[PDB]
Amino acid sequence: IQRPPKIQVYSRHPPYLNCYYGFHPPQIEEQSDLSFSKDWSFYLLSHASCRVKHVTLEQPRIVKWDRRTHSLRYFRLGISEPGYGIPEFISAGYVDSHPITMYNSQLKEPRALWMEENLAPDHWERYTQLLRGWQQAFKVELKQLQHHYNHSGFHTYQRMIGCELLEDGSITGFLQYAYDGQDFLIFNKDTLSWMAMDNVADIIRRVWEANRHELQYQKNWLEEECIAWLKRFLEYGKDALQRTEPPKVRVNHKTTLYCRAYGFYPPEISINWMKNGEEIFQDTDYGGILPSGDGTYQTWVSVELQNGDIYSCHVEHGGVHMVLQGFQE
Amino acid sequence: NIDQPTEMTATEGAIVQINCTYQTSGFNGLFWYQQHAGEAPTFLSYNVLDGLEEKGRFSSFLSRSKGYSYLLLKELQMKDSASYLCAPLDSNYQLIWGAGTKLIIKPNIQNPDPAVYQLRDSKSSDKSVCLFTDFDSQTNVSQSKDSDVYITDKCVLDMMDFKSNSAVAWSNKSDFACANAFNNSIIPEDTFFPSP
Amino acid sequence: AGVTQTPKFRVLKTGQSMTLLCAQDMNHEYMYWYRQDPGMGLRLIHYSVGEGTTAKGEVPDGYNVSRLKKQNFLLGLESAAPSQTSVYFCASSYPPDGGNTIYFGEGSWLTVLKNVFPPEVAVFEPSEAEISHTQKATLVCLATGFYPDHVELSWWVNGKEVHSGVCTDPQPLKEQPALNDSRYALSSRLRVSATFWQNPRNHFRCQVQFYGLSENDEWTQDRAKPVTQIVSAEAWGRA
Repeated sequence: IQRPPKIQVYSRHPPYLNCYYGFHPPQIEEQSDLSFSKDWSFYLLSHASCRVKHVTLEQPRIVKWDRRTHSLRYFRLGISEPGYGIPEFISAGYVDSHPITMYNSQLKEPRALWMEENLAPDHWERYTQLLRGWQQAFKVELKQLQHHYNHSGFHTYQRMIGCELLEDGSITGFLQYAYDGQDFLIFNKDTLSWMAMDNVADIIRRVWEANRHELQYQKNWLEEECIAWLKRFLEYGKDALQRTEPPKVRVNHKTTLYCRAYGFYPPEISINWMKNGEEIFQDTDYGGILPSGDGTYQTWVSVELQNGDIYSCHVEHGGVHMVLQGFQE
Repeated sequence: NIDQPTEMTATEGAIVQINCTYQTSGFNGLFWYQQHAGEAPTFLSYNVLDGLEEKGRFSSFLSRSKGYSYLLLKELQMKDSASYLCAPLDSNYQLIWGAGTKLIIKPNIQNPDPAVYQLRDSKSSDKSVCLFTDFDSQTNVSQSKDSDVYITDKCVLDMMDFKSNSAVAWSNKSDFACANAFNNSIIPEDTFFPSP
Repeated sequence: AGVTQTPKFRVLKTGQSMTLLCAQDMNHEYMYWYRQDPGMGLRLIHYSVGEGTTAKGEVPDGYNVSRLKKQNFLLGLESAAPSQTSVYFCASSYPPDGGNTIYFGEGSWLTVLKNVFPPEVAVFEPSEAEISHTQKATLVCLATGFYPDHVELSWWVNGKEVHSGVCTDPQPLKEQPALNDSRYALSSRLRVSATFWQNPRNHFRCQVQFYGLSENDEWTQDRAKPVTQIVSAEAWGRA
């Protein structure tokens, strides 16, 4: 399937400009590295109006600027031959949605400061090798798929493996594959079985369940090996990952009332508009969670508009409930 | 580091167990391999989760917490005599090979008739030889205290048969005789030695 | 299919450059080369993730490695040393994302030229006492004084190779275990029914395949050039 891009334009802190998701295929026009989300979509951050050209857009869309559970994920992005201008294979790792490892020039490269300083150069040399074997193995699985779906040309193959440690200490793990951005194969480590929603995917399911020693191995890695890696990195990034920075709330009007919150970490946050003094469920925009560029984050909530009514902005970060009074007669 | 017995010895038809203890950074699996004398190692079993794995007469067990694994060989045959290599899969995917456990399968003799014989010939050679044959697994034959006299037991049978244990002694020396050749070897009752 | 590794034996004077082939019909990415020594597990010299890319393994001073195709993995030592005497194994498998078993090549014996000698083979006829006692007859073959150790012994009865009744040593011993330059010896036993032996029409033969120097190897020595040869000994049945 193809997903039309969502666009938002905003500044790093109130007066750097950010053009910031949810799109597929990866074809899109400083710029950050290509990133992947849990739903197989991609997201980019371009920082200094904004023009975005995509396959789901006939005319290019224009937007102007006018004013605690921890996880470890690993993504693979495959691109059927030829290159189409994009690297055919890209693998990227994430802990708490923080970029760490980045392979495409075939090198094992860190994306964080605490990643490289805590790891000896032998570590990167060993995994840059693994990745080359993984790149080639991914290409072969791609060709095999195109022959199974009986079509050629541009197609994307995606892999996501990861685990997460709950605040209480409970753990889960997952392995999923996606063809052209749609869920393809889903692995359940409890029953050691693959789930297929497609007649074509069912073929690979019968091949992948035919190998028990692979299935048994995948259970171990998620449950045991992954978590150990997770906790190793957390101790490494104890500085940046365990910090808490408070949001700075700004309110504005243009009818519509805007509520901005700048530079807060962790990304877990809740914002809603209030009227005497209840939360308004109507004529409201979510805004989502956006990257600031500092490693911090910012979001926004708007409401379109009797007399003497009090409109105020509720924000809970550290909880720590914050309220700002925006408007009244 | 990885540790397994250097050598083991059992009788044909019996059941043996080869232990393996390993300490690595992480654990990505454990492999058991069979390597015959002067041959390439071949795959036997593979284990990841804690538990047992049975394939035919062969069975493999693994405990991740303890870092322990044994290889259970039932109904031992003569072809089972080889080295059995244990190697786990580390954390990074490098593979760490430990020096295997050499298993020697002694044949099962139902009606043992141990004796030492004196061979004829060679006429193509100037050395004389002695044959110790038909002895059970309870019989031990070791090297000779003589330097000029060579003795070789532990002959490996080929792959029905006329199979029985045997040991060969030979030398150039004139003092050599089939009576004093196998002296100081562990010997049961009723086993024949020639006097002259 | 399978993995093919050539050669299986070689004798070198120190300083010689020689190469070892390894080939997969099996269409894998990964290729390994190993060096197995007595009392020690396998040690990896070099590994290749995919075609064109290789990396240093555990122990690779002597060895430089290249990857032609996906199918071929070459080993090489340009300058030979006595410390390089070992039993090499080539090996190709899917990536270790597992459990992905590793497939092994049939091996290559290497050692490491005046100390090179072919075996002396001799057979010894069964004892008369053994025949009238156990109603069986046992022949004994002795292959002695050969260096280096590369030998394949098989028994031959009336022109056809026999197996049942053959007890051969696993590997050869040394004739002067005190000395390090010592040659090797090997024994073998063929056993057959009393009647089968007492028949003079039966031809028994001991065959030792030796692997020595090659055709182009320089030989200025006065003695016979110790090349790859089959040295044998025969014995006729006796009534």
